[PDB]
Amino acid sequence: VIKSDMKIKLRMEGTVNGHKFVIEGEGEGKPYEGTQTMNLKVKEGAPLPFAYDILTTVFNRVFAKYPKHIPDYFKQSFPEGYSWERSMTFEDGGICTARNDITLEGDCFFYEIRFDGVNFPPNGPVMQKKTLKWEPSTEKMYVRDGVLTGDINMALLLEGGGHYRCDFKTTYKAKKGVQLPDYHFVDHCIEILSHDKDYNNVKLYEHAVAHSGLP
Amino acid sequence: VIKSDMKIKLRMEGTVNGHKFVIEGEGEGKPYEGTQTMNLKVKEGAPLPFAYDILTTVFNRVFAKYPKHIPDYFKQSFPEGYSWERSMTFEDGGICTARNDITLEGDCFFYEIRFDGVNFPPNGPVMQKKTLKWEPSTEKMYVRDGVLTGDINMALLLEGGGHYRCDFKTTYKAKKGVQLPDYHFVDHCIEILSHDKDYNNVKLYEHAVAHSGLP
Amino acid sequence: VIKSDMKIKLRMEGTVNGHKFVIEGEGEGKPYEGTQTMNLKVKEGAPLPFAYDILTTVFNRVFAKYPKHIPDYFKQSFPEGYSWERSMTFEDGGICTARNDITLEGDCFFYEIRFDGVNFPPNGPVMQKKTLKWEPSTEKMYVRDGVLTGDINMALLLEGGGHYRCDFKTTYKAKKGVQLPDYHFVDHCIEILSHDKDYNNVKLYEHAVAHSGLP
Amino acid sequence: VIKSDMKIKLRMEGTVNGHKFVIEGEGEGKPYEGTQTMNLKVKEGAPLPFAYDILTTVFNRVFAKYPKHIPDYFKQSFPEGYSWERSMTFEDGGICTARNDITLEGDCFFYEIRFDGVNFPPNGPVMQKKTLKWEPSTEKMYVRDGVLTGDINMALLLEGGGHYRCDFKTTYKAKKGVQLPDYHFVDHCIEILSHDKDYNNVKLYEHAVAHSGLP
Ligand SMILES: [Mg+2]
Ligand SMILES: [Mg+2]
Ligand SMILES: [Mg+2]
Ligand SMILES: [Mg+2]
Ligand SMILES: [Mg+2]
Ligand SMILES: [Mg+2]
Ligand SMILES: [Mg+2]
Ligand SMILES: [Mg+2]
Repeated sequence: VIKSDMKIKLRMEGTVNGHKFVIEGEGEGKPYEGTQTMNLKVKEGAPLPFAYDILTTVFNRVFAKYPKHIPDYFKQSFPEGYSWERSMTFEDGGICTARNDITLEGDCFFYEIRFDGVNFPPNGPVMQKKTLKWEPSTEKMYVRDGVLTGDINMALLLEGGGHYRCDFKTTYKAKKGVQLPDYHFVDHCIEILSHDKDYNNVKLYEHAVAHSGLP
Repeated sequence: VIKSDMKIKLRMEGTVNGHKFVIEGEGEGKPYEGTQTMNLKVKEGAPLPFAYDILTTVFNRVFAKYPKHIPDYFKQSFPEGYSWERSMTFEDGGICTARNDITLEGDCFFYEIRFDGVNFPPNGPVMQKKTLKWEPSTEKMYVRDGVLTGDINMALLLEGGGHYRCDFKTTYKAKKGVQLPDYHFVDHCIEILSHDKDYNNVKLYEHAVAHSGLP
Repeated sequence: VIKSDMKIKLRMEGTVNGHKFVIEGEGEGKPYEGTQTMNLKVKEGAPLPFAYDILTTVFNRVFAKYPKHIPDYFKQSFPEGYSWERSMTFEDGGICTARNDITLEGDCFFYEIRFDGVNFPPNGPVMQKKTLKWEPSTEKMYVRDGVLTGDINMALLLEGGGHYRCDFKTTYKAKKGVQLPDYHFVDHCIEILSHDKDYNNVKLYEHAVAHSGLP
Repeated sequence: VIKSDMKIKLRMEGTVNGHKFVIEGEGEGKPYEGTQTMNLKVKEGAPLPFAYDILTTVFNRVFAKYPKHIPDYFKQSFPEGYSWERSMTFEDGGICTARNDITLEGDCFFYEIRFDGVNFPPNGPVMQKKTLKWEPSTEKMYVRDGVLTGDINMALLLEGGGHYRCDFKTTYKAKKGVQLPDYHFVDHCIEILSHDKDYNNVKLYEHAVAHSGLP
């Protein structure tokens, strides 16, 4: 079902500040190593007039290395799979909502994604494309109403220094009964490995590892 | 351009808790009296599995009575028109994003609307359809970055008593240069006048009046 | 008990950005007209290194004109009286907490107030004393857990234009059983009538009127 | 200056839900190991009518193990020292503000602490003393306006299961010039080791370690 090497295909449809776009992706990862890489292409709405980094964490917690002592909500959910929904609340009032419905056929995951962003200041770092990268982060995972919730204090590093803060809340919903984990953490690191001038073509990497804190 | 009687046509496409839907509407209003009525029909995704009230304030501040001493951002923007974007932050973590692009042809306004909702608790009043109505409200309007922003403390009255709080932030963007108003308020009252069992058919009314506070 | 003319005495002890202070006040108001005036004097910590306006709304909803159709939580609570607690959440991360225990002896109200402010940016309008006034506002009043809660979208007008947003949540607790009101509003307007150079001496006025919205 | 073994003395004055109290503490820690233990005694306001856990993280990032590659803001600030201010924003609307002014004499740290809590629901876990412990956490540390800010997604584990979420923002201010760190993390774990029936006497432990994320 979930093998050492898996492929990924995705389509994202979205609107940010009223600008409509479609992004398609293909990639590969190692679910048990917690690593993955994706090649993304803008199919409609090029050139994007906003910072590409707001999209990157929307482009699957299957790709997270879970130790034996923490139930793995995500890997347990397949073959049936799971979906997630997310809000991204930025410190200057920008708010994004996103969702991913993740299905599995053979060795390929398919992602149906929707992304919407509103209320970004026109002179802020998102609409002025002044972001460099997301910093690494630690997601706090806990069960609430029988499903799994993840909260994250995120930060974008900005051109010229300084950070731009965003708070993530993701709800994750398994499509079958699975053993629920106790409170735990997932450390993440996401990076754009390469892109062309207007980010019409982007190569993206993530590494993620689950853990129980200090210790 | 904006006459004493105007017609309204709209299409809303949206997703709430992963449930996809399309709603079309036709209505009429009196821009200078600040009143309007709309007939809405669910075209795809019936029956809606969530509280219809979360949608109602997305179904145009042209329909607000502005006194002579407050510049009317909305009426001034036509014929070119305006668009708005909104976030709706509910007290139990549910978040909606919405947008409306408002165009005018002859005596008919046309609304292109997108609505997305995420992170609603499955036993909350929205997914359990336990809301009765929005209470009246007062929107705080102020200019920020050369465009108009409206903040609102909203509340849904619940079955069995009690309120469910939501905070609105709307940004309004004119498609041409207009005279900007000083800080002011818009009082609103929105009501569902009638509906059928699953809200496949709904008649909706709003009254709105701008003012400068106490006095 | 609560007469057409009432006197007010107060002492505020507080800390903002680590700066300790004491302010004493004496004033008078007309509870049934919804108006009041106060003379305030800094007794310790002069000169205050922050914008005086953050304090003003802490210096009693007895002074609000309630119409016959809305139960008056505040006037009903006396002679025993009531206390309130408030949070003030500013858009740049500054947060204040405040409380007032309001007692009545004869024709004089006595206020025991505590005020604490934290996390104000050193180059923000509060620590740079760049605020001009609070705009008028409308408080949303509703019952939650058998006591009364008030939420307010507030805004300070800034030197050189622009607004600085703050969100108030106040809980009001009667010291005896009183008839609880349905959802309603209180319009407010607060103004500094005069002050000396470092605001060691300030004369302050408020007008407040309760109402049920549109209508 | 900061030695392998240091002593700690503190006094906290505070008010929660209008209840006034004083807590004094004495303890010891190992700054370079990131560990510390404290004995706390209620001196005024016993028995506390609220969950003791809301106080525990207010009872000094000197006690955090910093690796060689991350500048240590806290240890660098002495002998002059530093102060911090914090807001604690709970998911049910409860808000606390706190501050600590940390001075050093010989081998003993002295803490002057103020704590204020407001707007806790009377049937919530704080006023009903239904909390068991804080979960471990990871603080996100970043420089903003030349001083250090820490944000934390915190959670209290509740009696009968479930979590109660709180968001911390702490600002840390050195009393002299120090080398500023790049974005980093501090993992924490705080535990009550023992207490008597009404928590008049409490023994508290914390372990904290700084790091740069994944890796
Ligand atoms: Mg936008
Ligand atoms: Mg969020
Ligand atoms: Mg939902
Ligand atoms: Mg909002
Ligand atoms: Mg401060
Ligand atoms: Mg607040
Ligand atoms: Mg309280
Ligand atoms: Mg906070």
